[PDB]
Amino acid sequence: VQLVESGGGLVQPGGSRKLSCSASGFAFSSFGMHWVRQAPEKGLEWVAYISSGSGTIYYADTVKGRFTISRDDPKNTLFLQMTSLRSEDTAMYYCVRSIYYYGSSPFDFWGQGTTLTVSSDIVMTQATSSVPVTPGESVSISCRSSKSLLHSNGNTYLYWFLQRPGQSPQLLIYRMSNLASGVPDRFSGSGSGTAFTLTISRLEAEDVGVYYCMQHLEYPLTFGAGTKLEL
Amino acid sequence: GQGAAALVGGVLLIGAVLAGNSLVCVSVATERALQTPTNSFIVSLAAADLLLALLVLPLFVYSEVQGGAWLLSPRLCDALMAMDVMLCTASIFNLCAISVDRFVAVAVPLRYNRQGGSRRQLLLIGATWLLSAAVAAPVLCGLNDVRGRDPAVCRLEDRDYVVYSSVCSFFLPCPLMLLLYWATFRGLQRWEVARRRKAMRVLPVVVGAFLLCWTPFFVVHITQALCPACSVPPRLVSAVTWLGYVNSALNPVIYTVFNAEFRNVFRK
Amino acid sequence: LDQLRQEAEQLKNQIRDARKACADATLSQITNNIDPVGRIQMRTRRTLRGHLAKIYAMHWGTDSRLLVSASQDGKLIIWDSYTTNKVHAIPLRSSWVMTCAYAPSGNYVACGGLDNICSIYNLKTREGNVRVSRELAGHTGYLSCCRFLDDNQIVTSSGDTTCALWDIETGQQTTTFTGHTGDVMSLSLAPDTRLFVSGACDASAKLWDVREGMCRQTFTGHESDINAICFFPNGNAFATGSDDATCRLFDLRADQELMTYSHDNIICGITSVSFSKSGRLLLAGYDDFNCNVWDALKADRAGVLAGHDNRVSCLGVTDDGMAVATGSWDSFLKIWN
Amino acid sequence: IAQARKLVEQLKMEANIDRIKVSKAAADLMAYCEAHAKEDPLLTPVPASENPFREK
Amino acid sequence: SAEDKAAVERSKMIEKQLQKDKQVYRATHRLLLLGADNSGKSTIVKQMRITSGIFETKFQVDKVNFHMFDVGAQRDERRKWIQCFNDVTAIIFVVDSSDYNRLQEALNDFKSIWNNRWLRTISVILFLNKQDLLAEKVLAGKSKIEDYFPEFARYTTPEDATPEPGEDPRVTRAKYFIRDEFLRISTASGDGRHYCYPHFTCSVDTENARRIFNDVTDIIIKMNLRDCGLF
Ligand SMILES: CC(C)CCC[C@@H](C)[C@H]1CC[C@H]2[C@@H]3CC=C4C[C@@H](O)CC[C@]4(C)[C@H]3CC[C@]12C
Ligand SMILES: CC(C)CCC[C@@H](C)[C@H]1CC[C@H]2[C@@H]3CC=C4C[C@@H](O)CC[C@]4(C)[C@H]3CC[C@]12C
Ligand SMILES: CC(C)CCC[C@@H](C)[C@H]1CC[C@H]2[C@@H]3CC=C4C[C@@H](O)CC[C@]4(C)[C@H]3CC[C@]12C
Ligand SMILES: CC(C)CCC[C@@H](C)[C@H]1CC[C@H]2[C@@H]3CC=C4C[C@@H](O)CC[C@]4(C)[C@H]3CC[C@]12C
Ligand SMILES: CC(C)CCC[C@@H](C)[C@H]1CC[C@H]2[C@@H]3CC=C4C[C@@H](O)CC[C@]4(C)[C@H]3CC[C@]12C
Ligand SMILES: CC(C)CCC[C@@H](C)[C@H]1CC[C@H]2[C@@H]3CC=C4C[C@@H](O)CC[C@]4(C)[C@H]3CC[C@]12C
Ligand SMILES: CC(C)CCC[C@@H](C)[C@H]1CC[C@H]2[C@@H]3CC=C4C[C@@H](O)CC[C@]4(C)[C@H]3CC[C@]12C
Ligand SMILES: CC(C)CCC[C@@H](C)[C@H]1CC[C@H]2[C@@H]3CC=C4C[C@@H](O)CC[C@]4(C)[C@H]3CC[C@]12C
Ligand SMILES: CC(C)CCC[C@@H](C)[C@H]1CC[C@H]2[C@@H]3CC=C4C[C@@H](O)CC[C@]4(C)[C@H]3CC[C@]12C
Ligand SMILES: CCCN(CCc1cccs1)[C@H]1CCc2c(O)cccc2C1
Repeated sequence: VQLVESGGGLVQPGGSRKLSCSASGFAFSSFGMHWVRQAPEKGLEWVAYISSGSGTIYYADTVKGRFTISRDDPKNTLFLQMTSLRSEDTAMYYCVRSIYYYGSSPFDFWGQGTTLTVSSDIVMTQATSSVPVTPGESVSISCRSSKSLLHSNGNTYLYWFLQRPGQSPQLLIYRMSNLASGVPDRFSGSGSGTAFTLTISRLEAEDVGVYYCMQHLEYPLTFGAGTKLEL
Repeated sequence: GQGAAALVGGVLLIGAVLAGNSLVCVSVATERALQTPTNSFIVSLAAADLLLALLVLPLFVYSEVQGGAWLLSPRLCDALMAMDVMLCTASIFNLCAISVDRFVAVAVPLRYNRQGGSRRQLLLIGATWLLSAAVAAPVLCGLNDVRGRDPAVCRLEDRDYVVYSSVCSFFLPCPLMLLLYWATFRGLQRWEVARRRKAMRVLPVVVGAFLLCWTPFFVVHITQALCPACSVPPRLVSAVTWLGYVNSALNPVIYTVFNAEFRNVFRK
Repeated sequence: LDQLRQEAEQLKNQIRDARKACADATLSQITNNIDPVGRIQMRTRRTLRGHLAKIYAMHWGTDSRLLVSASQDGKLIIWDSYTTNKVHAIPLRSSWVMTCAYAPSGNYVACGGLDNICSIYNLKTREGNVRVSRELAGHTGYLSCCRFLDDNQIVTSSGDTTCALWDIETGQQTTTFTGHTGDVMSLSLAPDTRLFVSGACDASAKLWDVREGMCRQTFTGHESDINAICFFPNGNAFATGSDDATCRLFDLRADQELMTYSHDNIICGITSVSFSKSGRLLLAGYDDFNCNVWDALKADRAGVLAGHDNRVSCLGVTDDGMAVATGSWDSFLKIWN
Repeated sequence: IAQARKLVEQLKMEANIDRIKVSKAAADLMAYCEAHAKEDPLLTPVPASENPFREK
Repeated sequence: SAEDKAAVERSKMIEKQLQKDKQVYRATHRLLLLGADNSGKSTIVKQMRITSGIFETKFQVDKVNFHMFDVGAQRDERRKWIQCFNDVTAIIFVVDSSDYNRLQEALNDFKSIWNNRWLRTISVILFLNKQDLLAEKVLAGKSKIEDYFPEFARYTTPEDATPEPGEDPRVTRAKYFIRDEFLRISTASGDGRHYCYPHFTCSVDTENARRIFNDVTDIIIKMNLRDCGLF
């Protein structure tokens, strides 16, 4: 499985650029795709979505009409077209996989990201900004939301991601209790439906990084500021 | 007084048309073996004959019972004319549509076979009702609002509209239905010659009942518009108008007596 | 031949005498005094309408929410029964599929039919699309029934008259079960999965040890072919449905018929059988296009599911008893409460 | 010969079984039904908030 | 309901693919192929074209697509697996019309197929195959037919007969006797739900695909006229 972003680099503000993302080793047409920003030395920020077969498109208000997201299933390819740009837009842009059906895990796979450098919503908050700790110790990280994420169907649309230094993010938990595939059993999550906890039964050196919560109850998708774990 | 015979006959006609066309509607609603894209046209026919027996026959009967005098409002006579002209014409265009349906079923047989839905059924059934409304609409455009339109009787009176509405409603559909059933019958002869019986009997019944109901009305009716001087007996005009509505009673019979799955349901 | 045939006939007679010696009552007497199931209305709460052709089989996921269904159009469809959403549609290699199953984990589904191969599909792929993990080729006649014990082993039934247990990693018959004389039509696993039972176009049903590869017991009393079989939820009795228009219930422990379920106006074959979670209701799917619900103690007809336009081909009650689904040759499934 | 041989051995294997009197075995199905009658939404239809198959 | 909205949208993406397949499932004709062991159906499939339990042969005539299902490795107890084919456009039954004692077994099979309660609606196209061998055997005078069909000497060629130019009176009496022995079965319990379409055919004639195309065209005309109530 790969996602590989391309385009990026230097932009003069009133100019324009087209990001592309190339998918391989998965059935790309079956997945909805998201683009996500990470401004330099700052948290994650969702920008845009397209469904499987292009039937639905959404944007964040910071980009609506100013960016456009587009697709080429015969070529396993995704695009974002940046019609005019700002100091507000310098970020790494990640291309992100998702698929929706009962029991699915969206946001499970993220590209390597590409850097672009320029020359109500549900508010999501983490009280923590960093936690100093050592291997083998247990920890908790907490997140809280301005609206309850418990939907009447009984889902709780809270996603937890880890980003290690120099990596793109990785899905840990997709709805509060549900651990992702190919992650250690050491991670576990729970919550009240308005405040939430991610717990690690015992740390390892592979756990060093920033932990982002995100809601998926409604668009626009919103991340918490992100909590670092430090040795 | 013959108005009593017109009342009794009117009640019997309304009964026969409502009963017969209800037997169609209830059967196709309840039995999924009847619910075929072929029988869609037969329900659409029966629906026109039901609305005709609800919205039109009761006032025509009441008019004939008071000797053909009109004693109600002029705009009710205009509404009754537009309603009659549409639902009569819908019935005739549904007979014509069933004749296209049966022709395609024999002319291009593999394409017809239970592939039914949007392109044939919904286009052609829609075209019957829409074209019937288009024929009727000049009545609500108020062609009766001309000078000398005596409110003591209810009828159409414009010679030009009577010719063109008769031309469209009877005189084009009659040739289409004839040539379609002739080409259907000839198509079966071609097939029985190429591959080297009930169809040879039923098409005469279908065409016969159509021609016997609707040629007398539309010839008499266009005769008046071609010839105001022609001394047509008023009782002839009544009788051919009654005979036109007899079609709505025969339609349930003719389009379900021969059909084996309707025969199977009505055996219960 | 003859010298062994006399011992075989003697042993058949001895076994019949042993069954008869245990017949100290009938279940109709034991249950004569208890209150009936008061007649059960059920309403179609969902209808699932995607399939192009006759449904042959369906099976519930262990979550009581997802189900999988197979038809002669050459598709499995996986259904979220709560929302009616299609979760997957899987194009099969052979159109003529006759059977369908979930793995108890929900990770896999299986097919078989008139191409004798049992095909196993992996749902939880990294690539996102469902694909065939393995094809189990060694059967020599049509597959009639498949059931997973766990993600690595499946028991299967065939018109070659054998049942067989496979290891899915290897793709190989880990055991083969051979005592049936006619086409084996259906299986059901016991609740512990140590035993399974099967019925087979010779009016007989056989109990097998999965872990030994031998028939343990044989059951008879049908006049004609057994199509359907199901364990009673306690795991030590089972019921069967057949072309002789009888459902029939047997104990393993008393080793004989307890009850026959029939009514004089029910003239036609039974395609499928299942039990409610308490065991108190049989549900049976018939020719003449409807299901009869039976008080599985008193043998009264407790109700009817009337919703199908053609042959009811399959039944399944959810693992929490929260619904029954019926599938049919009319190409629909209907879900009832 | 092997056909009749495996028949008489399989028939001996089914002849040597510790079969139980049908009255007790029937009473066990009746007891299981009673013990689990509380747990069966087809036998005892649950209220509409508990049934996940509500009307639209 | 954001994840459920996306689950519904992918359920619509599936329904589009099901309706795209409903078109080809309607458009193609499915044909169950049957015959004895000595039948030549394994040659007919090549004329159509030019432990496995079933074989699908694909062919087309005038841009109409046929799937023909030759049922493969199965036992001689068809009464269960035959129920699948309650769908089919037609059965094709193929016989070595070659003076065998085994012709009585082929007549017993044809009677068993024709009277099956699951096949009440289904027409049988009937190929009296290998009639080049029937011609060779009867022209050589080594044909024995009266010796085990003890009515051939009493039977005589019907006015229905239309033999090929130069065919012998015995050859023609033989083929039509065998033809009528099948029709004596079909006409007994046939009631106009289903019809039999006999043909005379050989290991190499090209017309088999046309024989099938013409007879499904006839079967479909009879179905259409039944739906119209016109037949
Ligand atoms: C299918 C059939 C049986 C349906 C019923 C048709 C009946 C009601 C029809 C057939 C012939 C009709 C009669 C024919 C002619 C006239 C003269 C007219 O100035 C007054 C009504 C009267 C007397 C009609 C009354 C209705 C009538 C009796
Ligand atoms: C007075 C005017 C406005 C009434 C117009 C009502 C018309 C549009 C109604 C009356 C009966 C209806 C038909 C009744 C039955 C069927 C069969 C079904 O397989 C397809 C739809 C179809 C063909 C309906 C289409 C719409 C229809 C023709
Ligand atoms: C006002 C009335 C008297 C005029 C129209 C006649 C009535 C009976 C018409 C109008 C709408 C019609 C229905 C609309 C469409 C369908 C679906 C189709 O699959 C079978 C026929 C069926 C079920 C029709 C039966 C007849 C119907 C009920
Ligand atoms: C049978 C149903 C479904 C449709 C037809 C309803 C008929 C009977 C209704 C529709 C409009 C009505 C008319 C409306 C206005 C007037 C004027 C008044 O001074 C006398 C009654 C009279 C003349 C009404 C008689 C009944 C009437 C003709
Ligand atoms: C489904 C639809 C077609 C049903 C129509 C119902 C009938 C009864 C309606 C449709 C149009 C209506 C007429 C429209 C206008 C007028 C003028 C008014 O000064 C008196 C009533 C009168 C004459 C109405 C009587 C009732 C009427 C004829
Ligand atoms: C209001 C309604 C009745 C108008 C009907 C218009 C008629 C003339 C139209 C409608 C559909 C048409 C048919 C559509 C398809 C075919 C198949 C082709 O191989 C021969 C011509 C034929 C059979 C057409 C002839 C003309 C046709 C019958
Ligand atoms: C077709 C069958 C029913 C026989 C009747 C034929 C029709 C067409 C005949 C019968 C009477 C005829 C009418 C008799 C008198 C006149 C007046 C003349 O100045 C112009 C022609 C006109 C208006 C004729 C037109 C044709 C006519 C309507
Ligand atoms: C069985 C069907 C076709 C019988 C109806 C045929 C029609 C066309 C016949 C029957 C009676 C005929 C009318 C009898 C008398 C007259 C009076 C004369 O001064 C002008 C012609 C006129 C008005 C005739 C025109 C044609 C006519 C209306
Ligand atoms: C097409 C055929 C079978 C329809 C039925 C027979 C027709 C010709 C009959 C039925 C009723 C009859 C009419 C009844 C009353 C009258 C009034 C009288 O003063 C002159 C004759 C006249 C005008 C008759 C002419 C012939 C007539 C129209
Ligand atoms: C059998 C009823 C026939 N109606 C008769 C008009 C009536 C008089 C009194 C009450 S109703 C015709 C009127 C003329 C016409 C037309 O030119 C074109 C299409 C249809 C019709 C319908």
